[PDB]
Amino acid sequence: MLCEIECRALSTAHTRLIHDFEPRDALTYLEGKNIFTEDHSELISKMSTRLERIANFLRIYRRQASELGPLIDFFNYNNQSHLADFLEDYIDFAINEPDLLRPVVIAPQFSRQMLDRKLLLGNVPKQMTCYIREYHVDRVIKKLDEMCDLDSFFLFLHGRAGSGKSVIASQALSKSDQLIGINYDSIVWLKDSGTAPKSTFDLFTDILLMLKSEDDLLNFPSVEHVTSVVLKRMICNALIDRPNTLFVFDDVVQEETIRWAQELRLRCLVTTRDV
Amino acid sequence: MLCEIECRALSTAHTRLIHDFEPRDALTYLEGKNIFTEDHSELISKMSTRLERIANFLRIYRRQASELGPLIDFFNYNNQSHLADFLEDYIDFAINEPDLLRPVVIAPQFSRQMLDRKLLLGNVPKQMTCYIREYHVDRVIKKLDEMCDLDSFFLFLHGRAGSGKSVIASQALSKSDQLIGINYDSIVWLKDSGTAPKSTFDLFTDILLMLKSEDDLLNFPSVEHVTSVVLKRMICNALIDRPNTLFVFDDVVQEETIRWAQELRLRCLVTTRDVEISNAASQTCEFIEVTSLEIDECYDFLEAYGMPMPVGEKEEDVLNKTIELSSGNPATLMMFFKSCEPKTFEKMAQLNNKLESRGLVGVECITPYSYKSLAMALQRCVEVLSDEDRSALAFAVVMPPGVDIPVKLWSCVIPVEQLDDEVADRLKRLSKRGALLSGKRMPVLTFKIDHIIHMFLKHVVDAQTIANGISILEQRLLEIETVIRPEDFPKFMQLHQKFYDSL
Amino acid sequence: MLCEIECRALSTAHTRLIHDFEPRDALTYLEGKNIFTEDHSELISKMSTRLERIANFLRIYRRQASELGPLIDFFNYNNQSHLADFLEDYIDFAINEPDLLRPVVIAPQFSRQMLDRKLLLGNVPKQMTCYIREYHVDRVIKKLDEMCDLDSFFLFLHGRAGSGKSVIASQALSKSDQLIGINYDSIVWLKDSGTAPKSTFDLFTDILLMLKSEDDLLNFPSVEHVTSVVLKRMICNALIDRPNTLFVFDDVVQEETIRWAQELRLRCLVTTRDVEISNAASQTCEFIEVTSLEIDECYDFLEAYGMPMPVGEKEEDVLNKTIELSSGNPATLMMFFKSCEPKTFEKMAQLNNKLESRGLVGVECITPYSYKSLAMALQRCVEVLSDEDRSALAFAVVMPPGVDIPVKLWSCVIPVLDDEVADRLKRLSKRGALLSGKRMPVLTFKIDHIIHMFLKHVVDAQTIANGISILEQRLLEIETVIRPEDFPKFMQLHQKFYDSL
Ligand SMILES: Nc1ncnc2c1ncn2[C@@H]1O[C@H](COP(=O)(O)OP(=O)(O)OP(=O)(O)O)[C@@H](O)[C@H]1O
Ligand SMILES: Nc1ncnc2c1ncn2[C@@H]1O[C@H](COP(=O)(O)OP(=O)(O)OP(=O)(O)O)[C@@H](O)[C@H]1O
Ligand SMILES: Nc1ncnc2c1ncn2[C@@H]1O[C@H](COP(=O)(O)OP(=O)(O)OP(=O)(O)O)[C@@H](O)[C@H]1O
Ligand SMILES: [Mg+2]
Ligand SMILES: [Mg+2]
Ligand SMILES: [Mg+2]
Repeated sequence: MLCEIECRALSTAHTRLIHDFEPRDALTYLEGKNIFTEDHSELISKMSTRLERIANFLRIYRRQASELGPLIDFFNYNNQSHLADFLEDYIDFAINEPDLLRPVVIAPQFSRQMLDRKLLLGNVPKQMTCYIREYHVDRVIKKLDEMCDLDSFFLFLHGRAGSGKSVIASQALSKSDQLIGINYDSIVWLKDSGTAPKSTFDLFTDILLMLKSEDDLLNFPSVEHVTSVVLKRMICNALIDRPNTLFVFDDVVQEETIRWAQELRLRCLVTTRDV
Repeated sequence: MLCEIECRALSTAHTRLIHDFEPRDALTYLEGKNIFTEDHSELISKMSTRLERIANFLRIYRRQASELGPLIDFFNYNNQSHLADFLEDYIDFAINEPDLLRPVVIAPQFSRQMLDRKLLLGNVPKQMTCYIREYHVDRVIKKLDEMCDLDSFFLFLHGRAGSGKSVIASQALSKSDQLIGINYDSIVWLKDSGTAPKSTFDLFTDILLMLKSEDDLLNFPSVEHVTSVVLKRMICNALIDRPNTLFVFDDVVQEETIRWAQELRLRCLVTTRDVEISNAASQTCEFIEVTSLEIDECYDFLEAYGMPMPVGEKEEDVLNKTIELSSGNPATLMMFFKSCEPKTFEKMAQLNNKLESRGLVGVECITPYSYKSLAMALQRCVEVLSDEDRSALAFAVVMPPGVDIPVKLWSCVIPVEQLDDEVADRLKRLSKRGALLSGKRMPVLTFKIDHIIHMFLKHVVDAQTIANGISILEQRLLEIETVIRPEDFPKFMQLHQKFYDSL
Repeated sequence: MLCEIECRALSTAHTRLIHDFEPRDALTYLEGKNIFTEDHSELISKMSTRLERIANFLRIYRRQASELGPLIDFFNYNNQSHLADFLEDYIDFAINEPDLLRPVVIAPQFSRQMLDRKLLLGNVPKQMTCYIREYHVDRVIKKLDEMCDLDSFFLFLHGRAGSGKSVIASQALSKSDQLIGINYDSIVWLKDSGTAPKSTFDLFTDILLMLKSEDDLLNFPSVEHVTSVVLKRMICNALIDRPNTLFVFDDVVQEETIRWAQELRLRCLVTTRDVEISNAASQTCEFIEVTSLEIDECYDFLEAYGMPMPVGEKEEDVLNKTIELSSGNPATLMMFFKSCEPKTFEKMAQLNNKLESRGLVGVECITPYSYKSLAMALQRCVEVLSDEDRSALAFAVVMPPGVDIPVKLWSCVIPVLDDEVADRLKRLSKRGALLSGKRMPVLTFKIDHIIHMFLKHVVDAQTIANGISILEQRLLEIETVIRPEDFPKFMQLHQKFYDSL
């Protein structure tokens, strides 16, 4: 197999590999340098359009070669050297230097991305604006940054009632552009307020659905009736597709919540009154 | 069908079969060498993602082939020989040269981030960090390593209640990188705590689902209604796709569990309080007892959680009072800390009092324990007790705790010819079953009740039955230090007048 | 059509027919030698990949040719002679010699195959290891080997309760590698224990599912509601895919089971306590009785489980007391060990007492047995008993155990020429082996101790004393030696073993 660098190259130089190229031209040269099979060449060789032969050549290729050699050593011979030169240039601006791009910005306006889009979908409330508690929103954000490294952790933003804890979580996830995108990929903000004994399970029913794709909210089953061991397994399942995901649990009253959060190895911001 | 070796290989070499491979490529070569069917290839050939075609190819394959030949003889032809070479290497470090498989072909792919994936999915709890019981977590891991070879086996991590067994399994499967990946492929950790007769079946309903693929949890049927013979057959079925899989059964109370585990030929770690559930298994049973925390370990545990270490002599004593009271007990010790508020040696001694005049309820607190106080736990240990044994225990209140005392001196308070060995038989069952007592063969057959196991009974038995047992003692009490009490001096239990007047 | 030899060749030489070959090359040569059709060549000739043209050439070919000639006579002409030579070599190492491979081993480690895999899926229990009854597990296996030839047959591994029958079936199918793989292809081991009339049908519901593929356990219908004629037809249907399949029916109580087993033409191992269920079958019935553990085997069994062997004379005696008491019995013996706590010859003798003054309940313990004590088992063996026979048994309390005693001496306590007594006492040993028949010197039976302290703490405390009096009445009116008819007037020899009531 290749990797992200070698596959990012076949993708970046894609506007070009469409204007002038042909997989039939390379099939003979690759059945040869030992990177194909007589079904492989059959599959890519009998394709009505070229974008088909190209998409199959780039799919099949990324699996077969130990490296990106026998494709630079081909655009050369095929009078398509303006191609093998671009790709060799790209492999060099990474092979000879240990520095690139980090998680940052090169397609700007995270203003609808990190803001709008991710906040809204994670059910984060519309941050307060006319006064901001400097000290606190800052210290929250700081201690969250320190932890994006951690595998699972609790942050307790605890206080008096109406003391203002929940508003600060709104602001701490709404000021920076780092917490969402840079430090954590997604946000899930759920209000608890559970008092009944069925509440600590019902909560995690609506997490599981905060997770599930826009598709298959239709298929949402009578999950209403299914054991705790299963909702839990069913969640940490659907939780693979969610790299670094933050959980705000606005208003926890029951420590059973907290026990579930720790069985589910979650990353949690927690507003509560009882510490 | 394949087996655990041939299926453990398809699983070990899985990080790889995902990066470069395709079941469509192999379908033609296998409809051919006679190992598939025209529905088989249909089922794996029309699948949107490849991880689907791969998981179906590896599921369908493990059932169909008499061996793992026609898949090495394919990665070769498909220019994916870096694959068929790895698998042929693995099949060779098993038949000819044994042992060498784990050091050589299994370890060079360990990854401290893959464990966590496997731990989480096997529902393993978040191992403890601020103090680790060296000795035990080590010895657990050791005896598990010795057995990955074995086909099915029971490991009994048995102890007192709140004695800390379950935490150690969290750590023993969380320290090394060997137990998961090297010695066993996957983990399934399920909490039992079953009391009903439907519980031993319900357990194995949630195993079966601990096994089943992320796919077809949707299709999960009303399996809720289906015989025991079928859930059992249905499991050992879906158990093929699981080469070397470990089972932690946190908190077994019923020996029916243990009988199912042995019909299902499972590999089991077992935390329990009652040790005799092992008599259900006619098999490789090996044991590790979680003892009361030694006096030195208690210090370590205290320091670890910011607890101030002594200086003055009547301060190391304030702390020997806590260690004596919570007769070396993880769970109640923890409840103590959470409740030691100011941290002072002073407020630490305040509590030492609260413990004598309120039993365990003086320090009951919100703790990582499912239980507010050790009394909520022991409740159960006492319900399960033989009706006759429930009686024996109930009277052992009126003893001296932390004192080694003769059988006859016990024959006096305990209910029931001329030989009262029957007392001893009950007292053994009594230490075997929640470790409520304490047996000690020579110099002379004597038992002993600790303090945690005492202030339990103090604030729990009928206020009357305490005083009735005391009188029932002062009767037999007459009729004709590192030293046990002699038979010339039983007439006077008065040595412990101190620890008797406080009733 | 070809056959297994000629098709095994096209398969063995397959790694090769993929590296260099082409069905287009042979189509013309075969449309010719009369072995194809102009659709055949169309079907194999228009195929994108070659593994397609090859798999269709080898599928289509195996059906069409009377033999494997016109394919050796082709790799020759096609410069692929290194192929037609390999296949002609293979056809010769079978045509010129009458010997090959048998059902055996050439892909080794049946240790997960025959063992693990087939045993587990047939729901066979985890064989015992720390002691093996040599004689028996061996004789079981032997008589099973003799029969893999047979089309359907019953093997009755019958004995006392807790006498150890089921464990031996675990071992007899777990020692060898022959019984599973060599003699029989698969195993189905099902526990019966059926008492209701719906039980003999419910059993066969779970056979049918022991048979059904891993696929379509999902499709399992409400088979719960469907006639007996259909479950039966539905089974012997799904039973085609199962060449030489063995059935262990652990614990049959009802002879209706046995009638179904014989309508379904099954091959059955059968553990049971009541032996007469075999009269239900008009057939090859062969039997193996699990006797009480001989005195020497008891020693072996004790040592095997860390039990201390005698020295002093009144210590081998302490141990002959246990062996006498648990009148040689696997299950109650095991309960003893689990309960022998300190291991001392002393605490061993403590228990020897507890047994006389509390019956089997003195040593009841958690054991690999489904039962706390042998009394929980025997319960059933007694319920099943003919209403009249339940009576006969109930009185045999008032006998001397471990004593060979005459029929007339029994005619005294038993309800009703009194041969009728003997008839009941036979039914009684046949049906749970509660008694013990012994033809000459004179027709005498005998009750063991385990089969006694059962009745001791179980029959009406009154009926014991009433039978004793009912005896002292008839007792008058006119060692390796049986009691003579000149001396029946005095059952007083056993005053010792009588005063203890
Ligand atoms: N800029 C602000 N910062 C903090 N609190 C504010 C601000 N503006 C208004 N508030 C008051 O706080 C209310 C919401 O309080 P908030 O939810 O922050 O407290 P809380 O800690 O969540 O209380 P709870 O104990 O109910 O969780 C607002 O609607 C208003 O009454
Ligand atoms: N190594 C440890 N570090 C910190 N706390 C511990 C440790 N061992 C035990 N405890 C205390 O005991 C509680 C859980 O005890 P644990 O579950 O380990 O005992 P247990 O033997 O499983 O009891 P049970 O058999 O009832 O499950 C924890 O909340 C903690 O308070
Ligand atoms: N190695 C052994 N061989 C024979 N019996 C044993 C052995 N070890 C233990 N036993 C005793 O036999 C018990 C199981 O008895 P078993 O099931 O063999 O008798 P059985 O003939 O099946 O009785 P049933 O009449 O109930 O069918 C064991 O759990 C134990 O009590
Ligand atoms: Mg709020
Ligand atoms: Mg626990
Ligand atoms: Mg049985």
